[PDB]
Amino acid sequence: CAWIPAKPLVQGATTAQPIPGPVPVANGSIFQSAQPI
Amino acid sequence: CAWIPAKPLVQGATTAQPIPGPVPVANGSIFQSAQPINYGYQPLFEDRRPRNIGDTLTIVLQENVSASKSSSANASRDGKTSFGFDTVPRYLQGLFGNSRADMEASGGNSFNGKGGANASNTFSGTLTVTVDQVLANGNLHVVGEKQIAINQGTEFIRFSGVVNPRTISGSNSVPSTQVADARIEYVGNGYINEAQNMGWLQRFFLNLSPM
Amino acid sequence: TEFIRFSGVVNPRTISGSNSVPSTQVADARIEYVGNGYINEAQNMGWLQRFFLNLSPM
Amino acid sequence: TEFIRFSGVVNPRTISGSNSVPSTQVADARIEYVGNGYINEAQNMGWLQRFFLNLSPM
Amino acid sequence: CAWIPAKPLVQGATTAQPIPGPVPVANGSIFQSAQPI
Repeated sequence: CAWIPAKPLVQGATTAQPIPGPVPVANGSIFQSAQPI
Repeated sequence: CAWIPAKPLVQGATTAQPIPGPVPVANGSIFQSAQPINYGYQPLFEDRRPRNIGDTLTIVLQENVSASKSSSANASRDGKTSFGFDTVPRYLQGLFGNSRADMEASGGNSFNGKGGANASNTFSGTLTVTVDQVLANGNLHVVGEKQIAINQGTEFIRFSGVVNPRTISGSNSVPSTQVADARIEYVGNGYINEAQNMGWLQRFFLNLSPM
Repeated sequence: TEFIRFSGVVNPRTISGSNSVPSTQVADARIEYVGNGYINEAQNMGWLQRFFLNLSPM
Repeated sequence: TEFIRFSGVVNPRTISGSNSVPSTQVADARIEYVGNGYINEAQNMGWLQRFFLNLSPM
Repeated sequence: CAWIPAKPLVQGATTAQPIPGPVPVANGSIFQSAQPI
């Protein structure tokens, strides 16, 4: 009865790969902000 | 049964060979930096919070729920009646003589019902989760899993929810009661878990037996 | 279900600063405290007992 | 499942600074506290007992 | 008897997706207020 396939409570992926960030613009500044929310 | 090939919990290689470093450029400087990984604007006095997808956040699981209810009702009613003309006078022996009115009756009714229920649950632990979605209002959807294999089994602690960034403390930690859609799971496998499942026949009699 | 009913005549000068008046300052005080359900039905004498209470010689 | 229902008429000047008023300051107070499920079904008299409570002589 | 389908007490959805906010107007101000209630 413990061998019956079951759906977990937290479905899906339990990890997220950090997304690489945008390439800085060529404006002469060190501060570069990604697409602001 | 212990000779059956099995896949470990931490699959893959458990070691990494340091990669040799780039050959320094011939610019007349001692400081030489390998291909730099840029991470974007990082604040200096703002607390270390998860901001993007992939950032990690510590959840202090502390759940303590205890609900209860109880009720009762009762009723009772007792009655006795009696009349005895032990010595009937002669002028009244036609109305009360020969026990024509002598009576004795009794009655009783009782009822006592009661009921109640109670539920409780507790959880205490610490789990690091990862932000896998940033919502329109800035709230972070977080998911996480910890797997521990001790001796003869495997335990999985999974967590999921929505965390408001302003609830995260200075140590990048938030109690589990501040997560909106908290999904907390603590399961295991192996014969230790198989020993806590009711037998199919017992689990059928629990549902289909009359009493 | 329990019903608490009240009726009467209140003189305004007896009402305190908290808009309250004791029930002994109401002229035609009609106070009722009744209930229904089997709890109330258990406190009514049986018809035969209630008849013997009135018609039995002693 | 338990249901707690309330109804009545509240005078605004009785409401405290914390937006709260005791239930004894509500004019037509209708307070109900009921439940369902087998816990409630266990507190109802059996139909035959509820009939003998009303129709038995004593 | 526990397998009988039942309607929960809190029916409906138990979550709300934050709605994306209006696009700021081009008036030269940083303060932008959505349709005020």
